[PDB]
Amino acid sequence: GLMQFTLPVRLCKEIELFHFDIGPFENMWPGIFVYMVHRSCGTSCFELEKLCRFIMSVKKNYRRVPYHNWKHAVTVAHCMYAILQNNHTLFTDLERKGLLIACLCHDLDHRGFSNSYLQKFDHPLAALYSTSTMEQHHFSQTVSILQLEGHNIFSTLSSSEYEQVLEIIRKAIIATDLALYFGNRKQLEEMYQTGSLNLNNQSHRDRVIGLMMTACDLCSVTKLWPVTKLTANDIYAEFWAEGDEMKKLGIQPIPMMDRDKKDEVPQGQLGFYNAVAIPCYTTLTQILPPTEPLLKACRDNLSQWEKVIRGEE
Ligand SMILES: Cc1nc(C)c2nc(CCc3nc(N4CCCC4)nn3C)nn2c1C
Ligand SMILES: [Mg+2]
Ligand SMILES: [Zn+2]
Repeated sequence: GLMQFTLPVRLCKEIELFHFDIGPFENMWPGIFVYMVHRSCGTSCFELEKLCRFIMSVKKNYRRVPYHNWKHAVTVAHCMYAILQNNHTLFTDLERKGLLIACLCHDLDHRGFSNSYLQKFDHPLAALYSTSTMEQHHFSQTVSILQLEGHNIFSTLSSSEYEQVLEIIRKAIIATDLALYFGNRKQLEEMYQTGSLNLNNQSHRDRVIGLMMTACDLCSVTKLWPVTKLTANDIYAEFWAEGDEMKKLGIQPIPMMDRDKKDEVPQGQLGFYNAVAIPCYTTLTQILPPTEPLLKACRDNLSQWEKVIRGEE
């Protein structure tokens, strides 16, 4: 009741910034997440006992893969926390509750392989879910954990509030399928520019929350250069293992996944920053101006990748 989570001073101040790194001490990540729910939502949003039991079951259903792991989950939630705290008055009580949970849960039981590899391997999940294969699985794992005894953090919601929060989480998690991002951003670009964009239109909120989910998901490109660069090593460690597996099925992987194109990594980052990251944070900054520090940070890491190509590192 009268129990606030607090953080040491450097974390208490830096967690409020977009570029915060949750650090290498795993055992502090649950408390960092609770701290963020408390300040973003309130000490009354969730019963502490249920929340803690929920957090630990979520942690236990993330696997020890190089990138799509528990650290990524808390990282993506911290970015959402930053967006929600800098746009306080734009979001409902249900959205605040639902979106940090969605971020923690958005990659549950990831195996380090893309939807494409699941479809080429012919994995059972690819028969159950023809599109956004892993993302329907992640939402499925979230509902499972919510239904374990002592884990219903939403137990105090009405029947219809419950259904609205699970529907926010489902759409938030689906939107993390980057195949969906391009069209979603295009539509938001056009609606913003013709001034049709309308935050009372629920289908418009849906798209804006979807672009926030892509922004939070890609936030490794918005960190200090040493964090960005070392995270890229984890990202490629998965993609190259996927490349190896593709070759094992008798298939040339795409260049992104072929460890024989290690030398081309700087140029692949440029493409990625130009085709995905920069457009993502641009459109987000237009729609929510106080998210601009993500665009500024993204542009700085693009310069760092340009510097790498030029031999300046
Ligand atoms: C946060 C984040 N999230 C995602 C999903 C992601 N994907 C990537 C790979 C980009 C990439 N590399 C290459 N190649 C490398 C050498 C040969 C081709 N092509 N492309 C497109 N970085 N990345 C980051 C940093
Ligand atoms: Mg994912
Ligand atoms: Zn993710």
